[PDB]
Amino acid sequence: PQVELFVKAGSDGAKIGNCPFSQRLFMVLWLKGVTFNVTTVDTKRRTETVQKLCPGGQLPFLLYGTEVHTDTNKIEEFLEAVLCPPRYPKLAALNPESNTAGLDIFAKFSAYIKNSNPALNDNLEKGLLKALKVLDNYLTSPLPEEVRKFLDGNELTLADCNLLPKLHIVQVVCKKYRGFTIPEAFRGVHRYLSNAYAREEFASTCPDDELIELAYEQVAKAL
Repeated sequence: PQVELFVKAGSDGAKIGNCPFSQRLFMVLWLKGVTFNVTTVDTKRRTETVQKLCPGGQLPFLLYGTEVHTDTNKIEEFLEAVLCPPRYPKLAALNPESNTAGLDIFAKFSAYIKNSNPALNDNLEKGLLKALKVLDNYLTSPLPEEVRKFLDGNELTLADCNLLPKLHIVQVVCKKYRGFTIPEAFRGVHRYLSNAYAREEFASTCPDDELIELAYEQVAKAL
């Protein structure tokens, strides 16, 4: 059953654009081991064929055989279910908590980078740091095997596929527009990212820095 993921086209209208939802799904298909294609979509020049497949224009979406699936949480719940052992690994996390550690980081990041207000900047900065801190604590707090590279153990899971693309954007945009870096004293967070960038599943599905940045340029205002 041919699998095809349709994603955000970058600036030239051809290559892979900035979007943590497309990367997340790219990462899952990769981890699933299935054969699949990725097809970029310029939303300001949509092909005839895409309007037929996906009238609503939602992106990303998944052509599974003849079925169209929209909404990133659904597309992933669908893949995890239908691409399943023995032929394909189960990717879901075993600890419910892996699925929520850090979930708040992105929202605090967005609030922080969109803010033009100099007076609020230290609250927002500090908000982001505490959220990173909670993640750092979940990452160093031993999981129910004890006598670890990623959120839920030593294998990449759905939880990482969701969190990693968002973390990447956070790092890359905060560096560029705010001179902000994740403190080195979050060792748990920094081994996690070192381990993540060492895996091609994550490394190879990252949009280039220059694309991540360009996309947040209108939004990210100086103080």
